[PDB]
Amino acid sequence: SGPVTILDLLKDERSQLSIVTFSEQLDQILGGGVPLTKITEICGAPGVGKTQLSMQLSVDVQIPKCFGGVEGQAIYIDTEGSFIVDRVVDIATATVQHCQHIASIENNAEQADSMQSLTMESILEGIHYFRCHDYVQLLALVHTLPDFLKQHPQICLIVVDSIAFPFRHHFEDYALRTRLLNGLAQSFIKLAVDFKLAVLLTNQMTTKISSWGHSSTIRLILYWQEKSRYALLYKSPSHKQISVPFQITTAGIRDVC
Ligand SMILES: Nc1ncnc2c1ncn2[C@@H]1O[C@H](COP(=O)(O)OP(=O)(O)O)[C@@H](O)[C@H]1O
Ligand SMILES: [Mg+2]
Repeated sequence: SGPVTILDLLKDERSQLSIVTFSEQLDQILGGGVPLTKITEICGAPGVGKTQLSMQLSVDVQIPKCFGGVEGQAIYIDTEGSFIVDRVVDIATATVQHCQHIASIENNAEQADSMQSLTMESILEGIHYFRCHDYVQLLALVHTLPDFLKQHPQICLIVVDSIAFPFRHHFEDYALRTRLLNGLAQSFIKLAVDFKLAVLLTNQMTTKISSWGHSSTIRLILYWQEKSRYALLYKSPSHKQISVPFQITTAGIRDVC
């Protein structure tokens, strides 16, 4: 066996893991969380929490190994604007607090070493943000990612928030529209596999009232029912459609309890 580098061995180990949501209920229906090497899709109407969950995932991928995490970094591709930097602060801060609790309680002198470096700021530093304003910019950026990711093997998650927004307009040539959309999917599948990371795509079209999606291994639909929030597992390897409750808090995505 070999030659492999120790870096190759670390990436194969990560390959196996999932990125927690901070909702025990979301984690259960996802199989432990958002899986690496796969594309996961979050659908729902405006205000359901696509971006909140995206941001929660971008923070969570950075949780250290000694707290059960992936300990990777994130790319966040924003195609819509109206990004609130202060939300990522709130979320990051609560994830730091949560690990500080485990390190102090149930005591390990290497969790105290990680706490040295796991701050709200180090979490914001580990998220690489790009703004795209149209589909052509988005296509050009994705073409550029193999390079970015060679320079940044820390990257374990790529968010595109949202995939649908730059395709919401009429194309004259419809055959071109699907070509381009089937190509992005294949580009995303390729990255997830060759760079051993999760691709997380946000989408408006599929709501709890509603071709593409074939490439997504998991599709979650986030919606409202009465006065609470729910996530439906709409597509998964098990093929069983379970809805679980969740809430959004200043800390981020949490269980209802
Ligand atoms: N600090 C906060 N505490 C609790 N809920 C929040 C907070 N900030 C935003 N929200 C909730 O998050 C929602 C916005 O979710 P967002 O992820 O932007 O939706 P979208 O699916 O359109 O991306 C708002 O409806 C509000 O209900
Ligand atoms: Mg949003």
